[PDB]
Amino acid sequence: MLIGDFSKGYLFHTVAGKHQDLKYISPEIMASVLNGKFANLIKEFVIIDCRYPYEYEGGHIKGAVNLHMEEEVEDFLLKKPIVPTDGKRVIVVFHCEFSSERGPRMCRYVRERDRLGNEYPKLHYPELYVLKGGYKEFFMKCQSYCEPPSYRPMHHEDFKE
Repeated sequence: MLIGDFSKGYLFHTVAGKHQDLKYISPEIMASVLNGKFANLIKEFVIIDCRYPYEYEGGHIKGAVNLHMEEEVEDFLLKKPIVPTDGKRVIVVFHCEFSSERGPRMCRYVRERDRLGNEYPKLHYPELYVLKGGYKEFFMKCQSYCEPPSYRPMHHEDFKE
């Protein structure tokens, strides 16, 4: 279908994901954008890494911004909008650990807040995607696009005994 403001269709190809109401992209598509594939069509490409700052610091997609809390997302994306829209696309990609729950949640959060502060169907961020597989998959497949080229996951409790 079309993007959030119904003015055009999605630029990237999408893969099926858990939440059928959202658009997912694979690490291959993600890597191609980073290779500059759509440089001429995109005004701003925002990659929102929702992981804990410590994970993010240990290795994140190059150019990604760490916005772990809804309040940070509010301040970052939603507080400073508009900019020279110029007819080119503004795209935001969201991901977390394995892009399950926090990623999709933040994505829906940005849309709702955007909707609220606008007259239907205008949006400052009419095109949003969730990176399928999160940073884990992307790292294993596209380590060279990560900064630093490392992966530092959080610890989990082995206590369940």
